[PDB]
Amino acid sequence: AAMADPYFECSMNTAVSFSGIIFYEQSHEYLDAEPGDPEGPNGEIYPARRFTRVRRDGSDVLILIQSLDEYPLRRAYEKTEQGWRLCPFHKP
Repeated sequence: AAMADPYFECSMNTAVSFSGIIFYEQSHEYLDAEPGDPEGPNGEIYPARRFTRVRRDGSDVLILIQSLDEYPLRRAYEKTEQGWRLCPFHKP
């Protein structure tokens, strides 16, 4: 037996679950992009939501979830040092 549990992984092994994102979408709509948000590969501007997450070590991180037509139809970034950094998608 396996259990589906896809996730996006930010630094410090900070996982944002794909399943939790789907639940969130049922009750919150994506909002207009804010200036400086990552664009698409041909300059597309994507709707998104952003939120704060407390990490295992007690620090906080700002996470951006964009809605787009690329599989798996969401992508995630964390605000860094120094600009946005991708939180790659993983399917265990």
